[PDB]
Amino acid sequence: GVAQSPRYKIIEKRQSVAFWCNPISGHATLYWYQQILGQGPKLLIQFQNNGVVDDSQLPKDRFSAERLKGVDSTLKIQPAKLEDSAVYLCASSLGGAGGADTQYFGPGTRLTVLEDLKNVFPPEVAVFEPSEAEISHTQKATLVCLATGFYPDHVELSWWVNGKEVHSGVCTDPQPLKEQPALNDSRYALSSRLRVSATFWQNPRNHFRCQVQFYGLSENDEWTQDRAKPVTQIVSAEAWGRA
Amino acid sequence: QRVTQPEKLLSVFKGAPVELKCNYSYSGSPELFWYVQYSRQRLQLLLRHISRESIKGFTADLNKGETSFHLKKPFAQEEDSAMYYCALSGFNNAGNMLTFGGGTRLMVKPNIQNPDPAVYQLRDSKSSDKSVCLFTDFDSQTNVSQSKDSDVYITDKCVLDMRSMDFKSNSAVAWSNKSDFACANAFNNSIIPEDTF
Repeated sequence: GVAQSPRYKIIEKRQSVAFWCNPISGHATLYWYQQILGQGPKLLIQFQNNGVVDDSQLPKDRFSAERLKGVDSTLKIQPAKLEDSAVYLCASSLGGAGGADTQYFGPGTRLTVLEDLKNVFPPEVAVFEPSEAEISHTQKATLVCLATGFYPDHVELSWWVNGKEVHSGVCTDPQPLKEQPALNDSRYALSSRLRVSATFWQNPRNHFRCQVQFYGLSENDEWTQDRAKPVTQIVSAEAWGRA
Repeated sequence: QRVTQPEKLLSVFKGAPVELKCNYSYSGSPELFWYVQYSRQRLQLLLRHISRESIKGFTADLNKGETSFHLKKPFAQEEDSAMYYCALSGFNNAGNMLTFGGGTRLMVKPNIQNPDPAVYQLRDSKSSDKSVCLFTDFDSQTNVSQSKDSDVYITDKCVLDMRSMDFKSNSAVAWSNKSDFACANAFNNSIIPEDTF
């Protein structure tokens, strides 16, 4: 499929940022879209081979794009504003001389523009063991994972049982909540459940891990604060079966 | 050239009909599409107006008298939960491009075979005396209201599928730092009178 890099990016206002897109081999048309949260994609620029076909909606004071050899393309924002926080989607289509062909999308780049990179925190993760009352009443056992104190909302949570990721029996909140809702720098918390049979939990050989992938600052970001640099990283918590 | 999806959220019961509304404004003969994005997947084409084929059970009929292209399915499936985008193609707008509507999220609620609502207390696996309150096994009638107290956190309801067991259940989580916080009082929202504590 179409490739895009990076998947997540944090930048400070007035800094610059570049996004990369590799279209489907041989696709003559390439599109860049901005998608604001709760909206649909809106075209930024479209290429036919290495030529700009539509750039009317490009915010030209700060946005620009190139596709110099008619294949891969770079979009850059210089300088970035807070309002540029969005998903940046790349797509390609064959570009044949007919009608509107099917557009094939990349996975997107999530851009978060912040006032202060010192507001970036990784999550702390805790796993809570099933209730004895639940085990007795339902013959089922629910584990809960809490990821807390992270900013910005750049997390992927997964569950691992005996070292293998599992999907059955799991539900993760689609949205985080704000730990301090009357604050626009507020850190976030997120919950997930994993439910197994009571006998599976009761087996002391079974291992349960909640994993949270956080996407934070990059290697090349400056950091002079005392606490650890809030880089992209995995934070996990674990629990063992009990009888 | 505009595409309007008038509602951002449609929540339906499993097996109930789905209609995701899309209206367009366009001078001439329009080309219309639906695109879909499932959780963690790429945005992708679902269907076009030119074929009558049902795709994943969905159809959409271009109705020029109503300038509509509504996406419809008679029996909602849990697998249909996703983001849906209507789109319209514009001829020689520099090239040939798409305009997207603003999206609608479809959420398909499970039909809980035997509601057994209860609030359980779970203790941290690390030696802290942190705990969480788990409200679970309630009917899809129940709505979970957000916390009004600043230092009590309550998540929305969430459905898990124990497909090995052919079993689905709703749950929501509540926790707090306070001395005062108890699961008997965690959810002072509209909960079932048969709720097990």
